[PDB]
Amino acid sequence: PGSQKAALGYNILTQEDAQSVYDASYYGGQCETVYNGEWRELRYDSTCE
Amino acid sequence: ISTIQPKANFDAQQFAGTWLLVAVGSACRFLQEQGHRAEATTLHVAPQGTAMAVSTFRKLDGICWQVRQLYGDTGVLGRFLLQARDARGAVHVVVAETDYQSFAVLYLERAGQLSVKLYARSLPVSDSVLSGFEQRVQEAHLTEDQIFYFPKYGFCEAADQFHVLDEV
Repeated sequence: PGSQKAALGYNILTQEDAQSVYDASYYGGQCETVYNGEWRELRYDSTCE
Repeated sequence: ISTIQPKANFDAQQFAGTWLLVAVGSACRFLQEQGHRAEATTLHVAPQGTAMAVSTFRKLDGICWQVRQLYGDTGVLGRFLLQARDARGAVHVVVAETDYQSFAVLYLERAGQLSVKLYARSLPVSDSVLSGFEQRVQEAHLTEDQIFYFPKYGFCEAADQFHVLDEV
């Protein structure tokens, strides 16, 4: 999530993002994965405790 | 599996207020697996129309936590649903039995996975009530080996602003 902004072009004259330069979604058939260190989200299960 | 009969003419306003969890009967693994640190829990309960708000309070590693949930009514008195908030699936609820000032036995079930929980207004529970709970368990086809108790002490109230799950 939020990888798409790194794909965008940049206008130094305005400090604004342009259209996409990089493909944000092409994987080249690789399944290469990044560990999200903040994955821990609390849940509760009232059917248990 | 069936929706058993609730408390006759369930009075949400009388059932309102503070309940302490005492014991749980369930086939749920995580009461028997890792059955240690069955940390004490309590509810604040309020009517919100026919639905009810509930604040479960708990400790977690000594950090006090509050989970707020709406028990949506089924359109039927004493019968409620909890929403599939995290795709957990909805949980059916029945106020099977209560003395509003003393004790409650609540039925909860999801996907045929069934639990019954005994709450009290009080540290003690009448052994006749506890015995009734045992038979409730047997009638639910649960074993005595699936009954688990919670400690007498260490209930928490008023979890911090940062320790409220607020699932709703």
